[PDB]
Amino acid sequence: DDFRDPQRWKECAKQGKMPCYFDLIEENVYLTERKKNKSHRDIKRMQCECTPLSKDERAQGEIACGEDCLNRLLMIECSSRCPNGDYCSNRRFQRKQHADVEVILTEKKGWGLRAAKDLPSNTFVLEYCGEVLDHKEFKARVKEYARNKNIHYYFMALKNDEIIDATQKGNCSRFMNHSCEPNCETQKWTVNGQLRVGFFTTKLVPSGSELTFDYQFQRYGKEAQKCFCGSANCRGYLGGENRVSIRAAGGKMKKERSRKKDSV
DNA sequence: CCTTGGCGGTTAAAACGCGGGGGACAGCGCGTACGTGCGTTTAAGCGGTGCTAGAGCTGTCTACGACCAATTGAGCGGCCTCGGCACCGGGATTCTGA
Repeated sequence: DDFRDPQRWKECAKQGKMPCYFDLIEENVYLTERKKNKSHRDIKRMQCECTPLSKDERAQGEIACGEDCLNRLLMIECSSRCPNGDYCSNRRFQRKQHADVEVILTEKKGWGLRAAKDLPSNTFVLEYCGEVLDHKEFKARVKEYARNKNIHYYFMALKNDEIIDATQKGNCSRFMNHSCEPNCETQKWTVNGQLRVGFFTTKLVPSGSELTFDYQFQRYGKEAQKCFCGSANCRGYLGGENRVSIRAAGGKMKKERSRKKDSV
């Protein structure tokens, strides 16, 4: 049903059976990246405190860096300098250990995902990957794109000044829907000094059940949208009722201390 | 000189049982204090240029302490001396508990 092939095919827009109208994407890309960060001055290395054995697996064998590691509890994946080396299990964004996903049609609200097999809680599913914008381009491209009459906006605010677009290029995590009864959620992990957004499960999801995540509600123009799930209390509407501004939607830029002019 | 050791008697003391009240403990609903997040503002550090107070390094020389002889009286001790205080008793007053 997914069938990732590099040849472009005859499916217009819905991307349900032919995924090669747009392009896919690996770990995200940047535009104006400069060397002003906490990367390699104080977060050079954050090594866990573990005294392993690593010579007894498959018999009296505890998995390395489980839920007692200092980094997993604080949402940090280990580096290559781990005392376990190539047996540590924290590095899940680097070894690309994913979950079995599939994209078919469930409801007329749109496309989504349904679980293939059983999946336990606190299990990683997919990484949100896209194109990283910057301060000036967001408020221009959004008003340039609102006049194109599109339904889906693939914008996610990483920080108060960073918004990731998953429209031109997107992985399999772009189809996941919204519901007022969430069973998956989003977490902010720190890998190699850079912040990444991942998807974790919360319960024991049966084989053949929905996998959606809760939106932190937001609206951007004058119109409103509504959800079609209706689990038991569903808030009716994507984005709620309350209106917020262009800057509040994106997070309003950390103003370069120039001038006042930019606020006006 | 006084420490370790010994036998012996007195009775203050520690250990043992019991009743049952004191409080240590798990559990719950609730209110808001402190957090994650985030725009705007203050002023913390840089570096550059400049002045100079005050630390630092040469020279004097006499005020000050160490040392020495002779003198002798102040402080440590031995020995009686005697009264401030504990000990014991009869009694009135405080305080706790049901």
